[PDB]
Amino acid sequence: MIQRTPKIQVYSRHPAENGKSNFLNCYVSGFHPSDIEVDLLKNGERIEKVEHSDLSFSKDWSFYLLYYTEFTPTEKDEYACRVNHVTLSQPKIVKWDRDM
Amino acid sequence: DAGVIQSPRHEVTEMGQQVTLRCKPISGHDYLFWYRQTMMRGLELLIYFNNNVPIDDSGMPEDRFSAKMPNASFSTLKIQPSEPRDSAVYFCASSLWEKLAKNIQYFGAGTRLSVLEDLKNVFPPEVAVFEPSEAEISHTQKATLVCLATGFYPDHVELSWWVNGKEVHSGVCTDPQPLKEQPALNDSRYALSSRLRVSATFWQDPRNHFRCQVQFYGLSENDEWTQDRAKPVTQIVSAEAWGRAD
Amino acid sequence: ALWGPDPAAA
Amino acid sequence: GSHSMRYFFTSVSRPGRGEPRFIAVGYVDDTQFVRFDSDAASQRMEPRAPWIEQEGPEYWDGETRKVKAHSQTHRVDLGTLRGYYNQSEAGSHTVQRMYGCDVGSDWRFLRGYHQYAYDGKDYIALKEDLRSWTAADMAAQTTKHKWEAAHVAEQLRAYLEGTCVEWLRRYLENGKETLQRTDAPKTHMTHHAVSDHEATLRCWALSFYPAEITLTWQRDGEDQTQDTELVETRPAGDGTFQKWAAVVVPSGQEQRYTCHVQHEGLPKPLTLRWEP
Amino acid sequence: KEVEQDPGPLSVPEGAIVSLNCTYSNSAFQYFMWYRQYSRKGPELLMYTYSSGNKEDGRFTAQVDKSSKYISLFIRDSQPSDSATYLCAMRGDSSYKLIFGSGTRLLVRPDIQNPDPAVYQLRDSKSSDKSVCLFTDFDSQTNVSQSKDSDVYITDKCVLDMRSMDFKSNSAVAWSNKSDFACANAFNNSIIPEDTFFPS
Repeated sequence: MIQRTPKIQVYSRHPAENGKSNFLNCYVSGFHPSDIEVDLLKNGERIEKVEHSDLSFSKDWSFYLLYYTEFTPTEKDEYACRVNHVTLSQPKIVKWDRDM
Repeated sequence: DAGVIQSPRHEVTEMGQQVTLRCKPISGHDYLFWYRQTMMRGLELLIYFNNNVPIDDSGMPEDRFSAKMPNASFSTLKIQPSEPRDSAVYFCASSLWEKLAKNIQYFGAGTRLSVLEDLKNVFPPEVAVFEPSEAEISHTQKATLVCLATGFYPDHVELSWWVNGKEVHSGVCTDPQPLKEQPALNDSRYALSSRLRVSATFWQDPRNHFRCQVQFYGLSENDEWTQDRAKPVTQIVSAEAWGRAD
Repeated sequence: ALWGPDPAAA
Repeated sequence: GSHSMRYFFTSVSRPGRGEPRFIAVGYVDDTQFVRFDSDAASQRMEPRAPWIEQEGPEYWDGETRKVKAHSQTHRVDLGTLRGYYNQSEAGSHTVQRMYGCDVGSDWRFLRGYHQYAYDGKDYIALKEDLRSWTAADMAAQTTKHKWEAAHVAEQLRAYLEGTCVEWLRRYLENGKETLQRTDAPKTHMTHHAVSDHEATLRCWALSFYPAEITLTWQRDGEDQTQDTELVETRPAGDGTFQKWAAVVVPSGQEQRYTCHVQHEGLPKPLTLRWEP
Repeated sequence: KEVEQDPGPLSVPEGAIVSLNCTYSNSAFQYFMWYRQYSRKGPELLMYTYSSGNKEDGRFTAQVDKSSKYISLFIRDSQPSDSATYLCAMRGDSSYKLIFGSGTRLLVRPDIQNPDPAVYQLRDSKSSDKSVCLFTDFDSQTNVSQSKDSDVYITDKCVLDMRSMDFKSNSAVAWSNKSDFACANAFNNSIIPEDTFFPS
């Protein structure tokens, strides 16, 4: 039995400009098994309506998913992603750095 | 050599009842198919299973039909309530993935289902045998006997020639299908014919016994009969003629 | 189009 | 110039709650067109790209039927494999299957494949020639023999060289606007100060398709492989993709480093340096 | 999901080559096979093919022209034993559900080298002066027909075979309860050759 930890990236669909609708993305990948828990955070609180892709896998058998939600960034709001997996001893939070 | 086994092979019954057709696939096979063949429509696939689960049943009539496989070695086709429009020949078949890839299927012997509006039209056959003509004898040194099953209904028959107590095939022809004695009528009774031709020298021998046998498929014990006539049960009616050099 | 009707059992 | 069609299937046993999860997806290149989710009310193969919606009821009933047949085989397999490895019925396990075909620029058949994995590991695979199998361990050797006796390679071989290619051609017609498109990346670079004596250069590549891209850092005309970060190409969520690369350089040496990019989209391979 | 096939019956003389065929209008079909069914018995797979091509298997040859949506089966050196109903069947890659043709009836007529066409009156075994008429020994070229009188029963030709003695013969029987029915009248609706009618 072999398990791989997920690789998380928080980003935006399009270049971020304040006050222009966009989509916030949290792409987890390279993990195994597929069972996983991903949540998108707004100023720490979790967002209720969050769509996600259909499970797929890359050549090395590890899975990848994308979670996203409509949002319009502003100067007055911060975003993060929280991901949990059996390979993680605790859930991991990853803030959305606009410049990165 | 133990192929697909359907049951029963012949079923003559009265409408408004539950007819049960059974099938036992070839041990090892995990795909089972139910087909019906009405002379006026050809072969239709009703349904097919894989590992006991109905995979395709588009062929099933919307209502009054029900198939199922409680286990790998048994499938059921139930029709409730029985109607005439359902009378036909029902086949079963089993097969495996490596065999199906080449469209190979092992078929059962089928079950002839005849459903009647009323059992008062059900009659057995009048078997008679006709001896050769002396004219045919001295003109070709051969003798043709003729058998004649008449007035039976439905047409579930199986005629066979018996010589000296044993069945014979060489030199026999029987009408492919029984004919309707009154094609215009729906309940028309049927007739069937067969010929057996022996050599002149063989018919001209007092020891040689010739028997024509017709197996008939009719009612069983579970069917009522409120009439003076005899109960037209499944039976054998025979005609016989002792050869004679005379 | 998908492979079919069905795949072989392992 | 070269295209492909692939199907990815995933089956996971859920020991403590009825059926196991089953997810199937189809892809033409890097763009997805179908999906099936055992835990979706639909219980139908569903369209996921406009150019496939077009197909009538015969196509959907066929795939639905086929994918349901897939969902069953896997369901049986999890039992079979649980036995071959002599495992308990308490823990979850995953089987994965992936198959499809690649066509060239002329659109003829180039190669076909079919890979089967267990618990995230190779289990059995159809070899290059499409006539033989490769067994990862002794457990698969049992399936290897079984499949060769069932002449399973012929059926796939027929499928791959035939049907999947012919459908691949079809899909390539119906959705040209999107399938034969190529989008060069919108590339730029950033500089973030660190330590007051060192710094990080990140090279970006956005809004590009297909997903096949390259990024390399050079230092004074030589490939800088260590002390450089590179993240897995990520999806934008609109059919285009995103990818970046960073390097850690000592301060005052930012002109020694140059970022390079390769992609069908760009007529000439780019080279990026930090200017302002 | 329609398959078209002419029902026949089509007749050909023993030894000739006969073609059977079906047509379809669904490009989704890619498996084509032929079954053989004898009256009151089940269907037996003969030939099977995948996509286009010509397959030989001894006396049988299956063909399939996907462009034309047209399939054919050739039987060489036809033997009377080949007489039966032939069905085509096909499917796609979506289901094992086969779709069949209505079927074409085939009848390969046997070789009668010494035809001795005659009509005989056969006496009943037990029952008083009952009889029946037996048209026989006529060649396969002859077609027997029904009677114009609905109270007169006539069977089609039927090939009898006495293999132990190498001799097969065609025969047909006619009968009625009507007192106007004699062997001289029987078969007058059919076209029989100039053969023998013995009175007594």
